[PDB]
Amino acid sequence: AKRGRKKRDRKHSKANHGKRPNA
Amino acid sequence: TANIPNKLTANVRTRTGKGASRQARRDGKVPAVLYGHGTDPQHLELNARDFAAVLRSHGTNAILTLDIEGTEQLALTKALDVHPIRRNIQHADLLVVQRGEKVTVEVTVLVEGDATPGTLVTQDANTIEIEAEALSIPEQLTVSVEGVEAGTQITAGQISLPEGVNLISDPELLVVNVVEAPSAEALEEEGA
Amino acid sequence: MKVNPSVKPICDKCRVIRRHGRVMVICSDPRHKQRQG
Amino acid sequence: SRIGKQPVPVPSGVDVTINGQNLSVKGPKGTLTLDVAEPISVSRAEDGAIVVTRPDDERRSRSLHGLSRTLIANLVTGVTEGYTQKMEIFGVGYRVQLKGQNLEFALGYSHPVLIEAPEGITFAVESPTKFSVSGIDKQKVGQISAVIRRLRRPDPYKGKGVRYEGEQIRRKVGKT
Amino acid sequence: MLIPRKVKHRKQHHPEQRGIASGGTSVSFGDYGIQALEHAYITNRQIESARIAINRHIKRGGKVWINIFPDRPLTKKPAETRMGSGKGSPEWWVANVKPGRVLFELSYPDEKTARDALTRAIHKLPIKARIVTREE
Amino acid sequence: MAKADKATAVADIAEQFKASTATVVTEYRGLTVANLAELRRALGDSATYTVAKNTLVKRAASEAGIEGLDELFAGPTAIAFVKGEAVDAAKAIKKFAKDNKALVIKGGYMDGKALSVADVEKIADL
Amino acid sequence: LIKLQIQAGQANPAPPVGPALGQHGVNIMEFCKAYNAATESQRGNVIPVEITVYEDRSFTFALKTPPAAKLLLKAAGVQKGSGEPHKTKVAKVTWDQVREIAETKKADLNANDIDAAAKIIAGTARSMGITVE
RNA sequence: GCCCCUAAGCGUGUGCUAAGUGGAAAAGGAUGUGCAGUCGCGAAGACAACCAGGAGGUUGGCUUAGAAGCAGCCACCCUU
RNA sequence: ACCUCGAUGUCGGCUCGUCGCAUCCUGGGGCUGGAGCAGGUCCCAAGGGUUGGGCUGUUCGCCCAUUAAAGCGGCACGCG
Ligand SMILES: [Mg+2]
Ligand SMILES: [Mg+2]
Ligand SMILES: [Mg+2]
Ligand SMILES: [Mg+2]
Ligand SMILES: [Mg+2]
Ligand SMILES: [Mg+2]
Ligand SMILES: [Mg+2]
Ligand SMILES: [Mg+2]
Ligand SMILES: [Mg+2]
Ligand SMILES: [Mg+2]
Ligand SMILES: [Mg+2]
Ligand SMILES: [Mg+2]
Ligand SMILES: [Mg+2]
Ligand SMILES: [Mg+2]
Ligand SMILES: [Mg+2]
Ligand SMILES: [Mg+2]
Ligand SMILES: [Mg+2]
Ligand SMILES: [Mg+2]
Ligand SMILES: [Mg+2]
Ligand SMILES: [Mg+2]
Ligand SMILES: [Mg+2]
Ligand SMILES: [Mg+2]
Ligand SMILES: [Mg+2]
Ligand SMILES: [Mg+2]
Ligand SMILES: [Mg+2]
Ligand SMILES: [Mg+2]
Ligand SMILES: [Mg+2]
Ligand SMILES: [Mg+2]
Ligand SMILES: [Mg+2]
Ligand SMILES: [Mg+2]
Ligand SMILES: [Mg+2]
Ligand SMILES: [Mg+2]
Ligand SMILES: [Mg+2]
Ligand SMILES: [Mg+2]
Ligand SMILES: [Mg+2]
Ligand SMILES: [Mg+2]
Ligand SMILES: [Mg+2]
Ligand SMILES: [Zn+2]
Repeated sequence: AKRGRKKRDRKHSKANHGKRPNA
Repeated sequence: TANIPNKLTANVRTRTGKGASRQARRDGKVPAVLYGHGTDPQHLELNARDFAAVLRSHGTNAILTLDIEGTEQLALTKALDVHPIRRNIQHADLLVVQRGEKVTVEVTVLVEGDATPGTLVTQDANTIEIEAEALSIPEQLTVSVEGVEAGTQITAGQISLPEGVNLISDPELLVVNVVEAPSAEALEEEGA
Repeated sequence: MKVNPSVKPICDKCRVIRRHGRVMVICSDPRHKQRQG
Repeated sequence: SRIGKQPVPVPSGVDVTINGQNLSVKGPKGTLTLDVAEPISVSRAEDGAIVVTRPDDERRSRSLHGLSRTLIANLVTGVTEGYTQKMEIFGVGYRVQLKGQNLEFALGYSHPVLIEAPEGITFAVESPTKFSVSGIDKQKVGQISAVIRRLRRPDPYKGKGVRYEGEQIRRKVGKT
Repeated sequence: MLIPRKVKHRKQHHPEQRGIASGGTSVSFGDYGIQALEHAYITNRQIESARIAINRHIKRGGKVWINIFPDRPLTKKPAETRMGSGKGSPEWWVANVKPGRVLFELSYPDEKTARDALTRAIHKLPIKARIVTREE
Repeated sequence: MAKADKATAVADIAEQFKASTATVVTEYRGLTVANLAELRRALGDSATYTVAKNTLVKRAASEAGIEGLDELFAGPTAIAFVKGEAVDAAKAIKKFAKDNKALVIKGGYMDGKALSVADVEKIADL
Repeated sequence: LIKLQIQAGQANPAPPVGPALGQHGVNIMEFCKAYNAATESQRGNVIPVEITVYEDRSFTFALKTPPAAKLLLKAAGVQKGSGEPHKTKVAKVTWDQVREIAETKKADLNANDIDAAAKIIAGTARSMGITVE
């Protein structure tokens, strides 16, 4: 589940503000 | 047995609210309110550290001498709103009191001494209500256990109550019950 | 020598240290030697 | 801390040399050199001592204080009295002899083994069971002693091998 | 196991698991207790294991109060089945726990043994808890 | 440990000295518990046997003119004391001193005056 | 420096005194001939002892203790007692016979009076789990 | 967002981190380190290291061969 | 039910490989209720090696004779 975790966590960047499409 | 009032400082809360209370609580201060027959609910910030220190030294039930901007008042802790988790005191209630004034209060009861070994002593009511003067309030009173016979109950009416204090609770409120220590084949037989 | 996530002083002759970045418990008893991993 | 707080005695026959943070000690047994840590300070107390002092109580200097103190003490004692280790053998047929300046062990291997004493270290057997290792350096004597000690597996059953002098091996007995 | 004798409705929604425990946050029956710090579903399996753990550790005489009851049923639809065809049949029981609620309470003479039995119980629970004493 | 028992024991030793005339002081380290049993068999029938901290009784040695034994705190002290005539305990100190030769007579305190280790046999025979 | 206790009707048994001495370089039957003199004074008492056998086979045994339950047998005639104390107050021992028995009980003690010895008798009996009367 | 790629700060002041943590994760383990809060003793000399001991009643009574203090029960006794 | 139904050929075997290590053998160890011989368990280690048959469509599996050993897996359950 590395791909899912690592895609899902890049929403927590400063430029995304804790949100991103498809979580 | 007069108890010397404890001397805190307090100052009138400029403006009220949850934001103001949170800020004051953040600066190491406790929001509180004076009331009583002083007929003026007066909103007072007081030092959190000193409040906790005096509550440690003299329990929940202790007279204070509040210095409100120079005016000198006698107060008694009525209630403390405390957080369930962070355990910090959030709010305090202060009845105004003066000498020679009976007041109803709740005093903790701490069982003292060792019991007879074959059985365990267990308290159901840790607090007993008493009527007593402002200065003569006992912060705690003891109940005797010294090698009781087989399991028996104890109620508020047979306690060595202090002088100048009066029981309020109905005398048949159980406080400490000696119950026989569960055997090996009795302890794990309850709970499912 | 155990290699487990949790290391504890099994007996009172054991003692816990940090050696080379690892928490270890070291005793005079060879059986109690034990480190984190 | 407290150990790093007292100065090191220097005897009336042993002369010291300080340059920069480097120093050397010279005595009857030989000579030695040593380097002292950076934040620590080393001073020649002319009243007969070498004072090691930490400027502050930060954990690094708090740590290097006693370290440097013990290094200087070991340097001086090694140059004055030297460092010697007594070490014994146990078992039947486990024997020790000499060959030149080297010391030879016959401990039940199908071949003999023998150790060449490196620089500043002199082996000296006093009995086929008892031998000693001596040197000007405390660390070298201990290291070569440990190297000797581990020429056999530990023996908790019969104890046979190379033990230290004052060492009490642990021993568990198999049921047969 | 702790099972209610009957519930009026046997298929409820999942208990809302937010907020701080408002009711039941004090130690009242015994002198030492285990007091929670995280939201969870404490099933009767966890409760039974923890109670047996405390009883095994103290093993002599002392009162254990399980002042939480598992009376809320979580259902589970049978395996290998697709979505749909209605809600499943209830097959485990739960207490809804908030951060703040005293879960287990103990009365025992000494201190260290009581603390150790309480932490032995804590290890069997799906949450972080702490040992809390009868006094402020 | 607090100042309370410090002071109470200071008073204890000071007051037990007051009513005793036989005062021979000694250093004893190195004799077994059963050996002290033998000594209190042979001496406890007349005396009491105590020890004092080399510091706590520095000021406990000031109420009388017992200021003269502060300078003999070199070696953990201990005293056997008889309340009667001074002549009793001096024999038993030698009786319990000969059997090891490792119990030293730290000195004496006679007529309320402090004396070295040499002059205990000077007065003990007399 | 050791101690032993021997029953008055046993013949060098292996359970109680098997490893009692063999590791200390002590004899057996010669120790029997030594310790029978002191065991057989009373003819009706099992005897304990403080044993001190020197490294070179010179046993120097001296009495230490009297037996406790076995002499309560002779004190009351009671056969034995229930192993669980503090509920059966079915045992009674008096003080005047203690004054009788002190002069054979005070022989090896370290007090300066009789209060201490009479009181340690009382304390031993109270430690058995009963009172003294 | 501002060392170079790559536009703009190897910005200033005070602190923290030694893990390349920053630049993934749980129950749980842990003398890492900084700060704050109380508590026990402590120059009448305490914690460590160093020595003399650690006794008399007295191997307390339980099923067994010995429970003696070190399987498993009953709990917390005097003399120096 | 997210791409593919104006076509992404579907099991096993063959040929040929390639990578991981969660190690089957060989190599280095710590603890043992490890005397030795031989083991048990954990740790480190991926360089090379890792058989031929009977039964069955077989994978799986059962067995036969060996072997230092006859490892487990990913690659469109690799490879038409
Ligand atoms: Mg997963
Ligand atoms: Mg979503
Ligand atoms: Mg474990
Ligand atoms: Mg809702
Ligand atoms: Mg509540
Ligand atoms: Mg409610
Ligand atoms: Mg847990
Ligand atoms: Mg580019
Ligand atoms: Mg640029
Ligand atoms: Mg910037
Ligand atoms: Mg710069
Ligand atoms: Mg910068
Ligand atoms: Mg900076
Ligand atoms: Mg990391
Ligand atoms: Mg990283
Ligand atoms: Mg993490
Ligand atoms: Mg922990
Ligand atoms: Mg920290
Ligand atoms: Mg036993
Ligand atoms: Mg859809
Ligand atoms: Mg498409
Ligand atoms: Mg298609
Ligand atoms: Mg096409
Ligand atoms: Mg095509
Ligand atoms: Mg196409
Ligand atoms: Mg391939
Ligand atoms: Mg590996
Ligand atoms: Mg491998
Ligand atoms: Mg191997
Ligand atoms: Mg191995
Ligand atoms: Mg290579
Ligand atoms: Mg076929
Ligand atoms: Mg493959
Ligand atoms: Mg395929
Ligand atoms: Mg494949
Ligand atoms: Mg194909
Ligand atoms: Mg084809
Ligand atoms: Zn250990």
